[PDB]
Amino acid sequence: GAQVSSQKVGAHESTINYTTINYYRDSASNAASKQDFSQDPSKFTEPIKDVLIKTAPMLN
Amino acid sequence: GAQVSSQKVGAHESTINYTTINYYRDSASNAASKQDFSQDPSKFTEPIKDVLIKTAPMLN
Amino acid sequence: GAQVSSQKVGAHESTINYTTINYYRDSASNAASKQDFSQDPSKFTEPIKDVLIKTAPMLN
Amino acid sequence: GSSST
Amino acid sequence: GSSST
Amino acid sequence: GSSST
Amino acid sequence: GLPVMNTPGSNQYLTADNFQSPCALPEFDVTPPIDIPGEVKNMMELAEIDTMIPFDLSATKKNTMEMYRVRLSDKPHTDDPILCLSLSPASDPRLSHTMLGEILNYYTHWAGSLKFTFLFCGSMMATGKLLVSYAPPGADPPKKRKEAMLGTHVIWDIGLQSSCTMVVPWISNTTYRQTIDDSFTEGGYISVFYQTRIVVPLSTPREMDILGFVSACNDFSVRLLRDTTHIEQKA
Amino acid sequence: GLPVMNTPGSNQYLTADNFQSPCALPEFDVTPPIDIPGEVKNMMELAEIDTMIPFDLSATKKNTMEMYRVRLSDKPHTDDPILCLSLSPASDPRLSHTMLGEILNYYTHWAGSLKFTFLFCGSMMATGKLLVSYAPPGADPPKKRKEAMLGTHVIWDIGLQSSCTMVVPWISNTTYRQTIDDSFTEGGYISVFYQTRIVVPLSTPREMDILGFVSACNDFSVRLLRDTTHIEQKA
Amino acid sequence: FCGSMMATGKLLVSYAPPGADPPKKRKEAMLGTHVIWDIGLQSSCTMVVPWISNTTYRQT
Amino acid sequence: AATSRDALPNTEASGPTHSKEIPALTAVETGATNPLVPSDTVQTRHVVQHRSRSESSIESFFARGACVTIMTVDNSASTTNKDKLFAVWKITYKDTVQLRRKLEFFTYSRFDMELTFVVTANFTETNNGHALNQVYQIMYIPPGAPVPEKWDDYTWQTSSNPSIFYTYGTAPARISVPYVGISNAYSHFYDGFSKVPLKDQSAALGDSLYGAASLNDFGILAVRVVNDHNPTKVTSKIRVYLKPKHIRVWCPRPPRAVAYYGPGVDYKDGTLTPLSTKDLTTY
Amino acid sequence: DKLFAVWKITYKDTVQLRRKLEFFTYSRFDMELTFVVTANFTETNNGHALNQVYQIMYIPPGAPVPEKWDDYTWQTSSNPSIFYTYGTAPARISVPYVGISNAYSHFYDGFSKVPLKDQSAALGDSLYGAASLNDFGILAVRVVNDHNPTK
Amino acid sequence: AATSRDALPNTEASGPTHSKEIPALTAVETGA
Amino acid sequence: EACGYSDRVLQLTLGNSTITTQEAANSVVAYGRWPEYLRDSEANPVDQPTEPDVAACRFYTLDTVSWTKESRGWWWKLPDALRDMGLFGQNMYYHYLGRSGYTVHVQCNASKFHQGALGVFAVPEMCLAGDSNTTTMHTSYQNANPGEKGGTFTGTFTPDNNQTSPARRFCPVDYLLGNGTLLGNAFVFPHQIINLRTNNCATLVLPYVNSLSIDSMVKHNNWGIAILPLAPLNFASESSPEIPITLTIAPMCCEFNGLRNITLPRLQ
Ligand SMILES: CCCCCCCCCCCCC/C=C\[C@H](O)[C@H](N)CO
Ligand SMILES: CCCCCCCCCCCCC/C=C\[C@H](O)[C@H](N)CO
Ligand SMILES: *C(=O)CCCCCCCCCCCCC
Ligand SMILES: *C(=O)CCCCCCCCCCCCC
Ligand SMILES: *C(=O)CCCCCCCCCCCCC
Repeated sequence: GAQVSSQKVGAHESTINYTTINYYRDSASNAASKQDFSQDPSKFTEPIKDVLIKTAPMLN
Repeated sequence: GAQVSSQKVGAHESTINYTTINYYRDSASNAASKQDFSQDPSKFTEPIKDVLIKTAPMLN
Repeated sequence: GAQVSSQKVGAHESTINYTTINYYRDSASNAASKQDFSQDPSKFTEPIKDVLIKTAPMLN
Repeated sequence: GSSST
Repeated sequence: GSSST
Repeated sequence: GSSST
Repeated sequence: GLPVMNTPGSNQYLTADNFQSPCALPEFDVTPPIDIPGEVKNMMELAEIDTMIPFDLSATKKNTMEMYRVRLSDKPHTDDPILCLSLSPASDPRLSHTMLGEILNYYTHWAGSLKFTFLFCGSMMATGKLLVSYAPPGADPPKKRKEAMLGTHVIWDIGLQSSCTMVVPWISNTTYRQTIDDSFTEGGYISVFYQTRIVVPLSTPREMDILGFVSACNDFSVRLLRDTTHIEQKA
Repeated sequence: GLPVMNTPGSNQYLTADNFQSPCALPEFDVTPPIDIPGEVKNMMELAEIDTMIPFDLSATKKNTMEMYRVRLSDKPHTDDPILCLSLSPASDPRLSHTMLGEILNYYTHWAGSLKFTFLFCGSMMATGKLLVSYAPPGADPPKKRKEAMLGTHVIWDIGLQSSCTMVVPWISNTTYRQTIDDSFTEGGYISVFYQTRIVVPLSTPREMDILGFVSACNDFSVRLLRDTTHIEQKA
Repeated sequence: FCGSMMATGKLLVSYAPPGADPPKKRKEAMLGTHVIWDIGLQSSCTMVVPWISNTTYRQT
Repeated sequence: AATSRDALPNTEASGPTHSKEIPALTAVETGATNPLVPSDTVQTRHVVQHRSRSESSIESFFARGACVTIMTVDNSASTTNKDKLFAVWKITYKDTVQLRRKLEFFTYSRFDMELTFVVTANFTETNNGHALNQVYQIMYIPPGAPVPEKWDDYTWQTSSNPSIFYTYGTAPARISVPYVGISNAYSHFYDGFSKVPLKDQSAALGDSLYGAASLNDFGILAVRVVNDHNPTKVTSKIRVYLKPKHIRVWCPRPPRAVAYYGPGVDYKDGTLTPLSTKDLTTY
Repeated sequence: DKLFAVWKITYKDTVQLRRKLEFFTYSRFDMELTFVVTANFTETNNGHALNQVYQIMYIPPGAPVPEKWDDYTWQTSSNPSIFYTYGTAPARISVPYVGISNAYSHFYDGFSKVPLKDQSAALGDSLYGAASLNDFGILAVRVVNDHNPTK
Repeated sequence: AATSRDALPNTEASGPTHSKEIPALTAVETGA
Repeated sequence: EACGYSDRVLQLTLGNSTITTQEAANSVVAYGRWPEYLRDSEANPVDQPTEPDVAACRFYTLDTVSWTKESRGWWWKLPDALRDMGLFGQNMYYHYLGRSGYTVHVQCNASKFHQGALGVFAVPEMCLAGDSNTTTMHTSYQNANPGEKGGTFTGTFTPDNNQTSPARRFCPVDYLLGNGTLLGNAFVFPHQIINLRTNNCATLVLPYVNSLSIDSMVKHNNWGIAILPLAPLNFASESSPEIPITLTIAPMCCEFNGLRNITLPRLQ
């Protein structure tokens, strides 16, 4: 049940990895993976009904 | 001898798993798996000799 | 995710090995491997534009 | 070795 | 056994 | 699983 | 030794933990199970069994057999309530001590549909139509048939099928309700009224009892285990 | 038992650690998520939204609605600044309280390009050309159009497209700047000037406001998490 | 609209099918069939009174 | 598939321009922010961007334990006008301010809760008399379960409530809690009441606090020294640290700008001037 | 007041590591910090103390520095802190390469400000060889325990 | 094979009714 | 479009109602989510919902307010502002539970010689601050819920000192957005600006937003509409200009659960 993932290596001395094993039945007991996703800001930065083309006049 | 099972993941950050190894000879020493079964209430809720059809008159 | 490397065995009692597993996501948390490289001193000892041939006159 | 439930 | 991400 | 250097 | 680093939580005793521990009686010859009738696998099975409601907790009737009896009579039609009850299964005093209520007091949260079944115990010669109501929360609690009709209800015709069931469907804002009186997670109102009236012929008792029962439906669940307030140990 | 040897760090509690720990409520029935609108995945998404700058923090205008209003008028052309601001997004008082500024105060280091957008709020009949400038650090901060012209700038013609944006490109010696006033990691100078002048016809207001907004570009990032100075709890 | 180009305005044009108090305040008229007219370059605005009747034909 | 630790976009080289394309002109009335990058308004070089947003992911932004309360207990002889001190705390993140402000950048959240307990003790009186090592019981009492009235009453049996028996001088205690909300997310703001005031009802009877939903949202921690008392007095404090693991957040909000004044969004007179003096044309 | 300590992180307060690092002009490395903690009684009274817990808070440049052993900053919602228990193993944490440059400069032949002519001398002044004033921030340490009768 | 952590049954949509099927009428004397 | 279509000229039609505009600045869909009915996978009350469709999902026009040089700002809550609007209000008070999305259309025209700018913000859970410095969280239901008249912002915090009979109302200070956070940051909420030289309206399409799939509409407001003068009204050289502001709002995809007798709230 071991999970093997790669570290993003910052200062250096191939891919360096690290190992994780969950010891408990409840996912709440688990540490945070920090393997998170990003998304585009659009729902907050461009919430307009008609798609904005930045080279175009915003008002037409 | 490792046993690998899945967690039912509640709040989220594929299947997340956890590992279990028994360290002792006596099953009494083991933790509880919590991998339990359910059953129908019938032996307590419908203990009657003739099967009940709920749309039908209970007395006929 | 285990990493297996060889020891350089000094005093003796085949290759003897040792095992390493990274426990953390951040490479900064890792121990030092000591598996380091060497380089030639030239950039400090022979920084001259024209390659030196030691049997030859250094000035010609 | 390993059991998987 | 092992997962590799 | 295992790396061997 | 293998290099290890002690983390927070080390050496604590959490009463809810789930760890292995050494056996004090190694190789003990355990007695096998036998197939004893009545095995239970989940507390909600017990919640699904009908148990009887102590509806009439008046000063003289409470803590006596009388608290279970709801008295009806053959009086002329009225739009006034036979009974009024809050849908607070773990905390309303009439529900909290039923088997459902009791199990709910070991948990913090409940959810799902419920059902109330009434049993008519008058004579065979007694006839009648009653209205059983459930008003989801948020308005004036029903005190007249007029209001109670507008909510979830069953009109019960008394006859050979002695009993009648009204299902209180899960209708809630939150995904789980609290097992205490709480306005945010309030459940609303159960009430019973005369639809027509109880009618008897001569030589017949003019008054009788109905009995009421509550149980959970198959979509009913509880969570967050807790100690109950229904038992204590002073000194 | 397995031979083990306790290492330094054993039994400490680092508030930034990331370990497993026993669950106090085993087998709890968790409520599922629902698709709530507006989910955020990274604080820099909020940094990319335009929020309005409190440019005029004069003694009478600060902590009032007026601090957001930059007053222009139709006076004859001058080479004197409408406004002057330091590119210190987390510490200059006019930037530090914007949403960008606020998020930056939870981090020690920032990097990347920024953009300032100005909104003209005079009447339709009002016309004008302005010069918006960014002078990277190291020289005399611009106080006259003459100097500001020599740096990064946009000449804004006022018209139907109400607003105009000047991008402050990431131009720095260090790979990340500090989120405090620091000479080594100074960012330089934002300023705005009249290019021609505001011209209005008769029957028109001769004075008006422009509003300004700041937000981060897609190449913008922060690092080294820290507590902010923008909130406290005395006693 | 026959005012000058400089004149602006928003009007509400209403149709209330029969049977209630005839509208005398915007409050009532809003609740029926209506068009909110913004005055501008498109000089005119149309409200369609849809056929809404109990009988198949009305009397003249 | 773009991850939090991926590098941000490269700057692409760009040259002179003279066209009808107008990136720089825009209109904020629309409600949108102009998505510009430096190559839209200046000449750029090609840069290979290595920087990432890894440390500002929602998880990384919150991945720290924060103090949310300090509980005081003692181990003294209970005597007719004063009993042995045990502590009771209603679980909340609003008694302190720093974690509260971070959470309130958002309207709603989901997370697993990690609670760490740091325990410290001291002697309060001069006598040279000693104490032996204390064990502490931290009992979680969920809404509805009986709250202890005395340090030693029946509720400390904990047959169903989770308790931690912590030994003094050992590693700080730690437990995890799942997302336990009765809603699909935790509400950092609730614009409403828990009761509707009805007309046929008295005002008192229909009344409730603005912005409060369940009265006892999450229950109580009750802490006691399990030891019997010493001749000498020892006082202890239990500092509680909360970390939100496995977190999700929705609907961003402007951060708290003036001092907190209670559990709601209320503010106090005298605290309403966060901004300092600075002249418009002064750098 | 009760004494808490504040230290500006540096390798230049002692001499041996400084001399080794200074064989070179620039460096990159991950930092391992180990903390050894020792206590003693200072006055004669036979009165005792109970086991102390220490809080080592890292305050990065910009975060509020504590003015009192017990003020709001010790909440640490975002700053990393170590709660160390007396008599346990010495505490230890790691730090990545956190420099704002591509390498740490052991020597910086320059100033953090250019003195301009149109500016006063005071206004353009800065220390020779110093770059960021608070290069790496502060460690603030306190005894978390309330006080004993004995010191 | 149904486990303790399995989800409970879905509510199925259902419409108006007018029949001889009488779910609501019953008889608790039976013990059920 | 070469057939005339413009970002500035729109027609909106819901039920028996149409809005036209010739000076829009596009329209906003909050968080990019259009309103929807509650899906089976997210459902919670099991009874058949009531969905009034065109009977309630239509444009209702509130009482027009007036913008002047002294205006500090206005606020409304949803669904509260619509509680007395035709069959939407009826459906709302007859049921325990209700959910709804909205098209909010703010209207304000003037002339090419006027100037001024209104920030129009839709805030999820717009909790506002109270008038007391002796008590917190004490704004009464009646004062929290003005119905269609809405409330207003003030430039000054002024604490209620009558402790005998407290006012129990909000005291929402404009630069603090009425909630202790700075107005300049309100732009992270879905918004538009009515800048009189540019546009004469704002249109916000709001999804149902909540930590629940459905809730008590009578106890809880999901959205707040805050309108504040970002740049003040001005015209020619008149000392006292005035222009009207009208709100027209339409419920969208609303559904109700838990039918009983009608709620009769204590509103005064
Ligand atoms: C033995 C220790 C057990 C400790 C158990 C704690 C269980 C309770 C968890 C409480 C969850 C609190 C979440 C934070 C606050 C809420 O987000 C907001 N005020 C709104 O819901
Ligand atoms: C809870 C403990 C956290 C401790 C965090 C320490 C973070 C700061 C690391 C400082 C890096 C110092 C590097 C050494 C010095 C520099 O090389 C030179 N003076 C020039 O840059
Ligand atoms: C998957 O995990 C199979 C491999 C097992 C590797 C060794 C596990 C190390 C000890 C874990 C003990 C179990 C924790 C409850
Ligand atoms: C099955 O268990 C084969 C794999 C062994 C995995 C490593 C076991 C970890 C240490 C267990 C020690 C034995 C406990 C008595
Ligand atoms: C690669 O690592 C696969 C083999 C796993 C071997 C056992 C790992 C021993 C325990 C590591 C625990 C995880 C540390 C976070």
